[PDB]
Amino acid sequence: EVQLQQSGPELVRPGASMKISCKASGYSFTGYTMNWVKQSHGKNLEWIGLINPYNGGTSYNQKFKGKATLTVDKSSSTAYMELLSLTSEDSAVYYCARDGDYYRYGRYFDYWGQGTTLTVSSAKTTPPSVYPLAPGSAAQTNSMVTLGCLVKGYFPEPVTVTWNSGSLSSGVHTFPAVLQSDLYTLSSSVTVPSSTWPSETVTCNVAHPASSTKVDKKIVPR
Amino acid sequence: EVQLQQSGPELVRPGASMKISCKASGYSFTGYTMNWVKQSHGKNLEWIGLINPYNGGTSYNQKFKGKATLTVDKSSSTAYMELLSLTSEDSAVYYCARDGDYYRYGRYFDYWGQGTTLTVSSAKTTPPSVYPLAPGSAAQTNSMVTLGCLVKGYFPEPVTVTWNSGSLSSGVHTFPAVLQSDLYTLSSSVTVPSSTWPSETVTCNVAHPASSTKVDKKIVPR
Amino acid sequence: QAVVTQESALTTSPGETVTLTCRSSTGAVTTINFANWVQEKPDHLFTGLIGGINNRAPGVPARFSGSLIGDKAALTITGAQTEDEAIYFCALWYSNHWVFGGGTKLTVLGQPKSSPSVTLFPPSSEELETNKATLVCTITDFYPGVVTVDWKVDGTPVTQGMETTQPSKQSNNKYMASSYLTLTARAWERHSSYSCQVTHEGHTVEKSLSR
Amino acid sequence: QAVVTQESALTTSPGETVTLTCRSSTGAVTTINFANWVQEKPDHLFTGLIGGINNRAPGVPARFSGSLIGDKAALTITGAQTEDEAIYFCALWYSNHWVFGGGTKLTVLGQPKSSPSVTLFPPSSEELETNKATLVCTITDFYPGVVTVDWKVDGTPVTQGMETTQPSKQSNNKYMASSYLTLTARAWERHSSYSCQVTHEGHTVEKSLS
Amino acid sequence: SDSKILAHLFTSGYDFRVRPPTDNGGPVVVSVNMLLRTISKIDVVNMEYSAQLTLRESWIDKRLSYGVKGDGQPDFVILTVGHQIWMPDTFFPNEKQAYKHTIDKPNVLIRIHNDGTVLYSVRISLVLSCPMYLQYYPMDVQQCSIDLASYAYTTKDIEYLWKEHSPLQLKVGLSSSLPSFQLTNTSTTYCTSVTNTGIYSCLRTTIQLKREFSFYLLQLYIPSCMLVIVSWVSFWFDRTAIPARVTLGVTTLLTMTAQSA
Amino acid sequence: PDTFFPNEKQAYKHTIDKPNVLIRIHNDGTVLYSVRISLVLSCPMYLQYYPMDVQQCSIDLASYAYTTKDIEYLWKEHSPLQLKVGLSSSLPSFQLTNTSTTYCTSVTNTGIYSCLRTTIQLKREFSFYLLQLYIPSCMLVIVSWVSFWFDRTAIPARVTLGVTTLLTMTAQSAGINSQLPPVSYIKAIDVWIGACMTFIFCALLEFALVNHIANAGTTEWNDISKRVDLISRALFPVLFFVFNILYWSRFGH
Amino acid sequence: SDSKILAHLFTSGYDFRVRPPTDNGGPVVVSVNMLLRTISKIDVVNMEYSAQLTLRESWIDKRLSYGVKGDGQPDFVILTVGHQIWM
Ligand SMILES: *[C@@H]1O[C@H](CO)[C@@H](O)[C@H](O)[C@H]1NC(C)=O
Ligand SMILES: *[C@@H]1O[C@H](CO)[C@@H](O)[C@H](O)[C@H]1NC(C)=O
Ligand SMILES: [Cl-]
Repeated sequence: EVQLQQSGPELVRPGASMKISCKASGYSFTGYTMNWVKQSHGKNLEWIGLINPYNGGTSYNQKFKGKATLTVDKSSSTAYMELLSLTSEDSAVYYCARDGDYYRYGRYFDYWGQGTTLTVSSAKTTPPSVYPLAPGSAAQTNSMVTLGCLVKGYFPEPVTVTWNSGSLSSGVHTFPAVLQSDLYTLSSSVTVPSSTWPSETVTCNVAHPASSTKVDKKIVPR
Repeated sequence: EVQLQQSGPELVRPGASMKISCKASGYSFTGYTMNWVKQSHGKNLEWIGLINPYNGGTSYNQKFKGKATLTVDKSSSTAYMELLSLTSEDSAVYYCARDGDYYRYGRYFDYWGQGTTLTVSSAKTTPPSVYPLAPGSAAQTNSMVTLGCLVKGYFPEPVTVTWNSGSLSSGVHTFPAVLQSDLYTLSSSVTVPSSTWPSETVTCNVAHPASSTKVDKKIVPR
Repeated sequence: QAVVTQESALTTSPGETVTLTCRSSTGAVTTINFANWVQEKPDHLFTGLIGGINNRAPGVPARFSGSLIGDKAALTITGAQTEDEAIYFCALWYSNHWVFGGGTKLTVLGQPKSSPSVTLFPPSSEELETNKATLVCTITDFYPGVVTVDWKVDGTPVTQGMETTQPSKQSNNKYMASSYLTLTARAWERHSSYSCQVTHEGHTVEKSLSR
Repeated sequence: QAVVTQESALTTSPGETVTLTCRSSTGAVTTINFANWVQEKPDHLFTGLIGGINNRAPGVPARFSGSLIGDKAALTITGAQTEDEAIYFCALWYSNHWVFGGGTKLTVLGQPKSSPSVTLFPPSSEELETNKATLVCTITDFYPGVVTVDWKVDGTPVTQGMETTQPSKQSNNKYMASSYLTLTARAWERHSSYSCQVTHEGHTVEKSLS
Repeated sequence: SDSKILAHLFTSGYDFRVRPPTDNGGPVVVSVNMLLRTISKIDVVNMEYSAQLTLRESWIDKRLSYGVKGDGQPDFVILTVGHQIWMPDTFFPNEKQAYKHTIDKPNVLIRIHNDGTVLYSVRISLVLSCPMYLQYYPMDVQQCSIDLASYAYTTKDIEYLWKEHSPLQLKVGLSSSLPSFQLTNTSTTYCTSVTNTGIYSCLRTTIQLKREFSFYLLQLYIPSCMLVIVSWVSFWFDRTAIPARVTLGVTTLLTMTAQSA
Repeated sequence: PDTFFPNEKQAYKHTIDKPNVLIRIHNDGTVLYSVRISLVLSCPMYLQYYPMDVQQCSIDLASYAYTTKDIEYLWKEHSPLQLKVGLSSSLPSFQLTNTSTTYCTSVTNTGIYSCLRTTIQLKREFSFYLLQLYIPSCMLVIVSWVSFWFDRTAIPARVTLGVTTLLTMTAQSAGINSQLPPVSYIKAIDVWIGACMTFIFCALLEFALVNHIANAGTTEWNDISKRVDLISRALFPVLFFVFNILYWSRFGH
Repeated sequence: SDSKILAHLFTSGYDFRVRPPTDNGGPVVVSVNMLLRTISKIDVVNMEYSAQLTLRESWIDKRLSYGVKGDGQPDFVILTVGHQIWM
């Protein structure tokens, strides 16, 4: 089988510049041209450029002329992509996709890498502010209740949210982080029998290894 | 010996389109180019197009530009002619005629097919109307009495007319049909001794396979 | 754009020599016209005879021979046979084109010339109820297969309402044809006399009736 | 310069046949557009399917087949499987470069459709002293994962100030999402009542709050 | 008539130096048909073979459009001398030597259809490079190709496509034309590659050549096998029969030497 | 006329001093056009019957652009093809047997084009290949047989004939080879060489078998040796006569 | 577009027979790239070999400069027939 292992995830500040790697294996490297695809949240897949390992020839997208630079080391069978003058717009996941034909451009995608997540933002390391999310003015209780825990304003990702130090391991919902400008944020849910609360204390455990912060939050609803 | 078997006769309605085949045998099919000739009643023999089985190249009459399309399947050794936008004018018999020279256009007709009768009429299936015909009053005897049937207004051909369920097979004459207002009309005649009429009753048997009808008619003198 | 003209029909005896011609309307028939001659046997049988530059179809008898007599193409049969009795079509090659002619109906006498047996039939009483009258003129047992049918009503030839079949060969090598006269039933009542006139080999057979 | 349009999302059952289309804004998708189809499994997995003139990636099942139905590119799956459930992107070659489409979220039902359980949550007073208001509307256990979300807070129409996360695959293969609200502290007291409605499978469900 | 039409086309501001217009700014699509007449002079030493062929190109130039389907004008007009139209700067990447035929009139044909479709036909004599490998002599197989692409115009301006119906047409007796080889299959594929100057569209017709095994069988393998077998029957002869074993041994070896030469 | 040569691989006009073209314009408007041309035409040849073969080479002639609607080619009515005085003898390898002028008008994808074809028929000079190869090999096989009629005890007699005959046979084969062009398919000349090579080889091997069984000195075997010699005097001439019938009836066409 | 530019270059007094201008009167610097396609017909008797190759030369001719980088004009223009430049 073949593989396209890329570099690990990176975190940089605006103005700086880094380079993503993509080590090829399982085939004759100089025979297949490599594509590079950018996957951002706000915009769809933005194809960058391609490069022939043999020729060394490159052809970039007009949108990214100067933004990206494709090089290649035949000895280690690796393709490189350097991104210059990084801004907040360049925050995305970058893939390297192989062309399918042998020593000729067939214009079709073959194998892809696992992807490299590049996050660039001029925000500092910020501990999470945890606030107990709870039901208010509930009409009725019918043998079920849902409890929340809003983890608002932290950087960088991620956070490990558990309930009662890992005691509650069933029906625990953890939503993907949706971020405001300069601040990352997510919340969580949980499913328990209705009687065990607030007769029994539930606790939202939030840990932020980026700031070594481990805060437990009780729930106090009327 | 060689043979050029074409498709069986077809019957379609105006606006439609069908395709005639012409299976070759007894020679190297790709070596001789095929012609197509249209034989209508109103007009003389009209040459349609020619096609080279090897090249696939075609040459049409200006009269049939778009009306006809010559194709060829080398594997089954068969030439095809597709007729588009069929009208009442395209009702004729179509032949495929082989050119005589080996891998070159010799401009001379070699072998012909058995012919393919294409009938294109907007008429619906109509049952025959049989009328008896007998010699008028006076002017009697002379030669032996000649009788007959008149099959008027039917569609489509053919109709089989026998006499007394096929007992009288002498003097039997079946004239070719004539279509008026899209309905075919045919008459058949027989000759019998004048001494055996009208003492002995003879009856014409008229059958129409498409109409599934079999009408008998007894001839009575005026 | 261009019309090819042949003789109507020709008659010859076995063993003799007959020549069929093929005239072009654009002028003299040159060698770039590639005169083709096609024979049509009855029951829609066709086979090529002589074609293109100087080519002959496989199996074509030696008695068949082509030439360019005068300013038109010619198909000469030296030593005619009984089976040589058919319809012969000539085709001429115009640049990017083919044009067939009217065709010549060649008759090789295999039996003595016979006069046509003509019988005319009046409209049936059942048919008159449909406001349509149809006269039928049957032409049987004549040879060669060339006839000219004319209709006359009250001493006048009718130009409209008539049609005659093409002469088809019988079982006894003679030919047969039929002719119809279509009229309205009310028209059949007013005209006292009707006549069917048939012409074969310069002679005329007449059949009439009056109702 | 050119926009490639795909279907939002499509649903199909195992064994049946589904066709994903890919429309061009410049006109009909010709052969010089070199229609490419890319499959995206969850967890950022990308497999190649059909490309260029008539090319196929190694190991691509026979059920996958490309065509040019109408004036747009087509990806037809004849005999759908459970593992064919992913996001399918179409890429077209306009002149010198490629342009991807919105991507179609094909769902192959391995389990019957589930109605979403939605409950809205009032903002805690702990964060209200920061003059910030964040109302969270959680949506759990719905199948498939296509959920629209509208809010009727204060006046019935809403314009802006809302963010919603994509459906996340749970352990029980049912999908889950949430929708937040961005307001000031002044909005909480002034606005009358609350409403967080979500529409799934054509079925709308609303919740109340005061 | 025809001469009057050609005049009307080139009286307007027309520039053969300018690429034909496209409906959406896309590339000019050139449909290519290829006719192979002869394959000759296959050389394994210089890695080349000579091939004579007829090239047929087709593209759309709306500037040359002079008519509709239902008009009294001829569908297509043959371009006369003294008038240049834009033509693809097509060439043969793997050609080492190539000539056009100029005896009497040069062997080119250009047709301008009414809708603006141009048909370009030309006879060309090529001497193409074909790297061959003889490790499996003589039971080997060779594949020779004819690459075709544009030289100056990149993928944004010109795009080559094999004709939909019968892209490659061999001559009547081509398979028998080769003395040494027998071609089993011909194939038409694409060889578009990315270079340092840009991305150039390219076509590649490939012919596969197999060598005649039957000769070598009856000329080398069969006689040598029998020769080795004959050398064995000296073992079954007695030692005292010196003239028998000495003759067979030497005779067999001498004959084998002659075979190798 | 935009005339050219369809099967021409290479072609030149002669331009020494003034170019070698001639155009005459008659009063009626008839044009006479004359030109000297040097062609190198393709002519696929087949050597299955080497050297008793016959080759036919052609000169196709047609228009390139103009279809049948514009131009039509026709051979002149009187003497369409004219050979030079000593053309048939000009060829070292072949002898020209027939010349023909025919039409090769064909229908192509671009249209129907009128075409002419001059054809020459080539017979190879068989007298040399007959007498310089067939005759000595025939005599060589005959000489090899008389060793059967020789006694077993005459080792110098039978050994010499067997080896000498084979050595001469190889030399003849080598001489024929240079003349013979290298071709991958089997020729008639290869069959008749390999056969004669075998017959002479078997005649020598026969001696080895005879000398072996005789040497073992016991009369059952002593006398058997002669029996082998007796049947060889009949078997070989018959087998060779059978071969010639099969050979010449196969390559007699 | 391109044809619009090429004309403008050769409307001014231009001479392909004249060496391109230099900032300091120095020589014209030609950058050379070489692509070898085939090596064949190596001859040891005649001390020669046949080689087919693609030659790429590059120099700067300020006379042919038709634009600044930040304009709506294409980075490069393909030279059409009928226009000679110093080479
Ligand atoms: C040509 O023949 C080869 C060998 O049989 C085969 O692999 C190839 O697929 C063939 N070409 C095509 C396009 O069918
Ligand atoms: C001339 O050669 C041709 C070859 O086809 C042959 O048909 C013809 O009979 C020969 N003429 C004669 C009689 O030598
Ligand atoms: Cl030696």
